[PDB]
Amino acid sequence: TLAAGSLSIGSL
Amino acid sequence: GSLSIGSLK
Amino acid sequence: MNNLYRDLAPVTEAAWAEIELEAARTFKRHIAGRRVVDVSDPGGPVTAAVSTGRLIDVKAPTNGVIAHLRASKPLVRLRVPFTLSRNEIDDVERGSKDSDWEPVKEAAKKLAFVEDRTIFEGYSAASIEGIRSASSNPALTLPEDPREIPDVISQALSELRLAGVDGPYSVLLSADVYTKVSETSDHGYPIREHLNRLVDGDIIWAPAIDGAFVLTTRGGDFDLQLGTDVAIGYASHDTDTVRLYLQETLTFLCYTAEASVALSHKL
Amino acid sequence: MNNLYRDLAPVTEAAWAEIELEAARTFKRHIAGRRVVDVSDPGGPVTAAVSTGRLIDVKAPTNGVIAHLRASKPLVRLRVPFTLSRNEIDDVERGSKDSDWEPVKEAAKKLAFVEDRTIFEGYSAASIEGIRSASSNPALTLPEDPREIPDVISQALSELRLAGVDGPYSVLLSADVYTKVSETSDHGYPIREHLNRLVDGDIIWAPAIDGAFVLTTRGGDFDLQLGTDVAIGYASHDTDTVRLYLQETLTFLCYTAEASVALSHKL
Amino acid sequence: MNNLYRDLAPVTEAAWAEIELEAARTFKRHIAGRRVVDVSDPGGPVTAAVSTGRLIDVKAPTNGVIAHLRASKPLVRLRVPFTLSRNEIDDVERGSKDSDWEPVKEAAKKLAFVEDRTIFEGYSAASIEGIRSASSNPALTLPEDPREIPDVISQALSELRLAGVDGPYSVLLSADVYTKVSETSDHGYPIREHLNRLVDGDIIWAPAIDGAFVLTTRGGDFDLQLGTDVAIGYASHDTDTVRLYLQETLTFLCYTAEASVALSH
Ligand code: NI
Ligand code: NI
Ligand code: NI
Ligand code: NI
Ligand code: NI
Ligand code: NI
Repeated sequence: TLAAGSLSIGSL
Repeated sequence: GSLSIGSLK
Repeated sequence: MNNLYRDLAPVTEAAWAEIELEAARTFKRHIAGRRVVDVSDPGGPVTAAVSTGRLIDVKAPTNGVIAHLRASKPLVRLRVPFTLSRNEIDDVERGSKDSDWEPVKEAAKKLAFVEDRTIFEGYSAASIEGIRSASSNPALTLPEDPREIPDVISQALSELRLAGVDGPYSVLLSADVYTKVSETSDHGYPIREHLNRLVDGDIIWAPAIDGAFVLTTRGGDFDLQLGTDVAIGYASHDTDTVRLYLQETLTFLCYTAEASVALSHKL
Repeated sequence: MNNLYRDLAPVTEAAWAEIELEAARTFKRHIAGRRVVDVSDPGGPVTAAVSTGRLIDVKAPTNGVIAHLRASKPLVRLRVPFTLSRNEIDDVERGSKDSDWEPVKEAAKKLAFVEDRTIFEGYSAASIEGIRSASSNPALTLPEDPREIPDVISQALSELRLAGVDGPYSVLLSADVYTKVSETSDHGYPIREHLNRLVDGDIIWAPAIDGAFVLTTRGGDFDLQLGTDVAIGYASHDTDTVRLYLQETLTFLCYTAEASVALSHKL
Repeated sequence: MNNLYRDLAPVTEAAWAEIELEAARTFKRHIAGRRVVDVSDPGGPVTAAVSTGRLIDVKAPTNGVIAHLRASKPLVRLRVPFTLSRNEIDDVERGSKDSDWEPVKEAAKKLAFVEDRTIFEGYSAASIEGIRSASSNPALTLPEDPREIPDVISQALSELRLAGVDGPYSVLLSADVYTKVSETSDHGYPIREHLNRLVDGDIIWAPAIDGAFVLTTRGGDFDLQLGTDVAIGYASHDTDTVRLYLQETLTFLCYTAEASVALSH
């Protein structure tokens, strides 16, 4: 929230 | 030495 | 701040949480390659190429010098913009849970489809060969009778085993083929139960691709090199709308040709 | 071992020491850019490109997606082979101090000249623009009267100062121009003493280049990105000769156009 | 925030660092007065005038009252706008070291030149006379033969010594005169070595001024009163460009007329 913002999906 | 090395100055 | 400039967007902390949650779970539902390929750690915004280790002959500078260029696979930055209503954003802090995040879901669906299409079908403009194009194993045709799908999957598995490829085998099905396998029953026996006994790995819902793929998940064959994973950035805004985007910088590399078997419908 | 395969070469440990010492001091004598540019630490044999941080327009995968390729500067591998007599190699262990290392010295002179020519004059085959080509400052012509060299150096220095460029300024002279400055005396007063009072940096002997250069050594303007520094590798051998080589993997980048002033002769 | 509104500019932390570094060193390269004048500590954004301590006759309020206005030199705010490409700004975070900061350097050169010409040539609109106009010592002419420059410097130095002026003497040369001194050699002997042996201070590269100046650096004669030193502020931006500016609030005061000697062509 109001920062970087990488949803960090990565390997699922 | 060894072959050569950068940053000579 | 960074290149996303999220701090400049008129978006509440509460709205940011819901927007990020929706994009995350929507992307996870439509994506299906990140479940079989090796997804690397984000290398950072500075990452721009992946060394392929090969040399490229180039004109020597003078006589007596043997010159070669180091080969590298470039990263592509994918950016899917979308526009949100500022009324829907401001409603979140006031307690609204029915805010219109459809632009977020469509951007997530579009970015997820572009990524899987790049992994499996290719992206020639970014020098990314697809898994289907690089598969050295004989491609197969999906049967007209869906009750014969276990037959074509069994022959695909044997192609992998006969190529010295090991590891847990997984099967990625398109949206239409996945729905057919789930509903089809040969004399009442569901054919998906037959497939689950044939696949030691998983049967993955892959709506972005077409046809089917049978590959190995042993690791080291399919490499999704991430420079920057999917994130939400800010572009511009007025008194009524905000223009955001999903951004991602990556490349795909296929190291083992015989590690996959492609399947398509009869044309 | 490594890609150099040094352990397979029929070269005594004593001979290796003499070969490595000679190549090291010979390369340092002919080299001059590594004394004014920023030479990085060796990134390793995997290094294949240097990110320039810039984006390149590329065809989008589908509508609604904005795709860009990540620009990067490729590394070039320079490899200068040479052949040694096995009698000269075996003489080292027997107490010989006059073994013929001239092929070693010639390879060092060649690799040093290729590198400095790449930094200052360019290497289009490796996408490396020279400092002379990138110099946005007005180039100057060396006078016919060597006693007027302080005039052209003074104007070159003022061009750097008028461009907002700071830092200790250094002057690189070609082999012919350096010899001229060392011998020329205006009414008995040596012109090199005049130049030494004008240059806060150093007057560098640069035999590989032609003409002269006046640049700043403040740092951050000229970047010699090393992937693999100079090394001696083994290629092949018979009962009479050994084929070795001087190898180096690098690229050059010029970040500040106004940070240099190029000088040349007239035709 | 402050009046700069830097937090509102779409500029990454990495880009801000390179932009500030480039503006700082470029301004320092073109500046040449702050090396001979007394530069004060920044008094703050509230600073608006410098007390000259003198009184001004003014109409009395009533009979029996003697009224005087307190004279003071006002501060002037110099603001040099420039525009940067957002592609060049966003390239920094991606690893770019060749981003186009030429608008930054051009604004730095312009602001530096305005300051030096204000100190040495004057700025009548801001009640700033300048060193050249206030110099009570006899002005000199630079010779046509550059080998005669030591003659005119020796006379300028003698004028300062004959005026009771002490302190390390320094010589500020324009871009053309500085290049001439660096290249000219009388019978091979460089004239700069002759000048360095006459100047106990320094010979300063002053590209903004025209001609030359020989002054003292003892202190207390030339005062550059800073209210706000050079800073980078944010004005506006779109999807392609950001319009920034170099800002400075200062005034100059010359307290000793005989402390300088001006030279021209
Ligand atoms: Ni070749
Ligand atoms: Ni509620
Ligand atoms: Ni000459
Ligand atoms: Ni051989
Ligand atoms: Ni009165
Ligand atoms: Ni007043």
